[PDB]
Amino acid sequence: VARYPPIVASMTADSKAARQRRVQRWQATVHAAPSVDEKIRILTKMQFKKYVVHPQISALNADRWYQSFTKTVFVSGLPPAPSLDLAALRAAVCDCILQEQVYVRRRRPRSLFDRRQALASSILDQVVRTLVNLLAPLNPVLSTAALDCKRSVDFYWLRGEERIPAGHRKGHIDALRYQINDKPHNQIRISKQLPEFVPLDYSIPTEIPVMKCKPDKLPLFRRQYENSIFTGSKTADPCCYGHTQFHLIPDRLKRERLIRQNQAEQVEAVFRANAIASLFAWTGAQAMYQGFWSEADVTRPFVSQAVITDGKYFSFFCYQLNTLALTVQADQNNPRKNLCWGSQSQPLYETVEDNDVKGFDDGTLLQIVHFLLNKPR
Amino acid sequence: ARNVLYPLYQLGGPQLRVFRTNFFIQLVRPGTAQPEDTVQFRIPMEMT
Amino acid sequence: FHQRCRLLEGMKQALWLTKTKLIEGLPKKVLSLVDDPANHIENQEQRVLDIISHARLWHSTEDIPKRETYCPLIVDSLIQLCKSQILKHPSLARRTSAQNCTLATT
Amino acid sequence: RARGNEYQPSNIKRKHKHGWVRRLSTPAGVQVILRRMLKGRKSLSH
RNA sequence: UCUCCAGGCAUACGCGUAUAACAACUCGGAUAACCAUUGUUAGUUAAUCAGAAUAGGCAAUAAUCACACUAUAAAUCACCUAUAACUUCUCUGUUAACCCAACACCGGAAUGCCUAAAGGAAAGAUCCAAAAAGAUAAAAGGAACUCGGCAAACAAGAACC
RNA sequence: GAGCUACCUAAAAACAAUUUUAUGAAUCAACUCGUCUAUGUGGCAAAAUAGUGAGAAGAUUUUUAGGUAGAGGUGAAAAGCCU
Ligand SMILES: [Mg+2]
Ligand SMILES: [Mg+2]
Ligand SMILES: [Mg+2]
Ligand SMILES: [Mg+2]
Ligand SMILES: [Mg+2]
Ligand SMILES: [Mg+2]
Ligand SMILES: [Mg+2]
Ligand SMILES: [Mg+2]
Ligand SMILES: [Mg+2]
Ligand SMILES: [Mg+2]
Ligand SMILES: [Mg+2]
Ligand SMILES: [Mg+2]
Ligand SMILES: [Mg+2]
Ligand SMILES: [Mg+2]
Ligand SMILES: [Mg+2]
Ligand SMILES: [Mg+2]
Ligand SMILES: [Mg+2]
Ligand SMILES: [Mg+2]
Ligand SMILES: [Mg+2]
Ligand SMILES: [Mg+2]
Ligand SMILES: [Mg+2]
Ligand SMILES: [Mg+2]
Ligand SMILES: [Mg+2]
Ligand SMILES: [Mg+2]
Repeated sequence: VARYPPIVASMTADSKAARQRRVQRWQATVHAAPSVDEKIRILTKMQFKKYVVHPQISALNADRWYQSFTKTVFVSGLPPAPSLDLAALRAAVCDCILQEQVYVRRRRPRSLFDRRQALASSILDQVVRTLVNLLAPLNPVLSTAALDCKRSVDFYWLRGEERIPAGHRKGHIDALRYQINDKPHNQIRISKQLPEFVPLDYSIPTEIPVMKCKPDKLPLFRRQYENSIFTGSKTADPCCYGHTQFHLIPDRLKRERLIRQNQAEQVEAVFRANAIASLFAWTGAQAMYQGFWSEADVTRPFVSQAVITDGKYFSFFCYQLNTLALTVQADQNNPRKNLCWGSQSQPLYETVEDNDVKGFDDGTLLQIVHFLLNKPR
Repeated sequence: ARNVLYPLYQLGGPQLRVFRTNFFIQLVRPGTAQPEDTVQFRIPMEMT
Repeated sequence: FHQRCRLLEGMKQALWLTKTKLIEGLPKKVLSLVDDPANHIENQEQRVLDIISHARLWHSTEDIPKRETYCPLIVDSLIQLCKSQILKHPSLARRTSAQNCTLATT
Repeated sequence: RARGNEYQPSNIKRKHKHGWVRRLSTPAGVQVILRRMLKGRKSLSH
């Protein structure tokens, strides 16, 4: 019965093993932290130079790069799989579109470049409000929901490690920090968690793209500002889960402008990049509110939806936050990968003349209604 | 073109055509690692 | 007369310009509408407190949001709460709103 | 205290005080330039 | 891997290749290893970070969690009326252990966040001499020292001119 | 020549905890200063270091740009400052 001392590395020694043990000490404080707000504070109290991810970004193939930063696999299509007043919903949607362009006056904008963008923003804003009310009788969950316009959704996570290339810290191990600071045009937050689109740990043949180069090759720069994990509302908010996000593509990224710049393939890549970035940030922030963080992988998958439009076209994406353990230490033997499903863009209405909206397609309206009606079990 | 005069443009002016160009460029092997699509060039400082 | 215009005499000057007589208090017809408990919303007191708390503290990452962001939020939130009564009254579907409209008369 | 660090470099301060436009403002400054051109100086001003 | 120390990462002003790899071993580092040195080759990628139309009319009511509460030192373009124009992505900053002090100077240097998760090494090998410098401990006594309780103290209390 | 320094104009920034109260009040950091002793003395330093001390919501400190020039400037007057 020899009570040997434990075979572990020293705490205060200047060695990699000793450093790792000190890291475990810090993580212990998070594990024993009483409340979620204290958990977040301890995690993000220290600010280091971090990549700033932009959900709406013009960089080529940003969608593929964003998957690696998030470990999200994009599967084309919808997730694997009552009575509706289409006359009222169809008429109401036309009223918002027509009322805005043909009717209403405001003060004609000063800048000659944001007029169409300003017009596009208002139709999206009004249409959402009406649909939420018009779909409320069919689904009572929306009544308990909270509707926010142009609120901020943030998420800061660590993924990957690098050796500092130059300077006095040459060769010191440095984690790769990424952040997403987003202002989705419209979002719906509900108290109850939405149902899962697929069982947790579901395996798929498709694999995350692996990028040979560093994140700096596609324009992506680093700054040191406050790290924030924000779901659009503080922790005290009773409504902490998410239902759906509405995003508007900026004018520069619209279909016609990309064609002239010769990046025709990026017409749909722009949609994918925003969907992956924003939904992960929103779902990722939600997990932290429930207390899950990188070391403590999420037990119950978090699911949220988003709809992305350029003003006329619409594309809808579904997301699932299988894992937050996206770090070299915590990703050593993690077989769980986040899953995202997306659909191609569809034109809601071809164009408007006189008092009639030409080329209105019901299919786009039906898909929006289906997303709004999804409810917790 | 470089070391030459560009006509001043005012509303309604014609399009500017440079028939013979002074800008000469050279392609270089990247110093760092670059994406397969990315290509590096060294160009005259007055080129946009 | 425009937004920034401030009348020195307040209400009295406004009464003269529009040729109107002032009655203190809301009309009895409007007041009696909410006296009926049937119009009372579920968890009305609690939901209003959340909106006030959301309006002033929880909406922005900052510590003390400025009035440029919580006077619109409070009014917008309440209207999106009063507009939840469509379930009781389907007739409320016959209205829509606008923003920053232009009204003028001579 | 410890002297020797009077020079607290500022490019805006430097160019305003001993710059080209500053020197040309006055004839007394232009005559500073004129002498420097006579001597053969590499730099006539800042 | 072990032992120990405890201002660190960005920004601005500034500096101007001191950044990074390779190759040299003349010079520089106050000595070596190694390079901060020499030569050659490279480098810092932004519509978001940062920097760079006209003529009139008219504003009594701070801030401080702005509610209460008072005070005194009395306190940050907008909105309208008309005219003119009707769909855009160029340019420049971005490296480093860095700056002011003849120096790889125990000195000077503003703001943000955090206090070790970040950043570092007091001893080239020896040896135990005097003198000198610093730290700690004291039998008995307790200012008898001294120009003076200077310095130090298990004290840091009281009154006076 | 006012990038040091004396003064001023403009645009700005910093001040934790504790007790008083409602303040050129108190304890004491950051920060500003520089009473005393010691070391140093071609020194780390052409004025520093180690201790010990004074102020620390104010006549406060600090940052940025500008102004005052030698028969002069500035000066809570030391004939003090003005590279
Ligand atoms: Mg370390
Ligand atoms: Mg000098
Ligand atoms: Mg100075
Ligand atoms: Mg080097
Ligand atoms: Mg070598
Ligand atoms: Mg030396
Ligand atoms: Mg070299
Ligand atoms: Mg910018
Ligand atoms: Mg830098
Ligand atoms: Mg040593
Ligand atoms: Mg020794
Ligand atoms: Mg002793
Ligand atoms: Mg003794
Ligand atoms: Mg005596
Ligand atoms: Mg004494
Ligand atoms: Mg000055
Ligand atoms: Mg004075
Ligand atoms: Mg205080
Ligand atoms: Mg003094
Ligand atoms: Mg004191
Ligand atoms: Mg005192
Ligand atoms: Mg005081
Ligand atoms: Mg005298
Ligand atoms: Mg002198």
